[PDB]
Amino acid sequence: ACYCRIPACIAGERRYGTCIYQGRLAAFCC
Repeated sequence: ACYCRIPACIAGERRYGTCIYQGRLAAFCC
């Protein structure tokens, strides 16, 4: 699965983009 994360992706994931969710910017991580 992919995840919209704050503050960053976690080890074993890569950042592939950005989410906009709940008025906040999140890393798109898979």
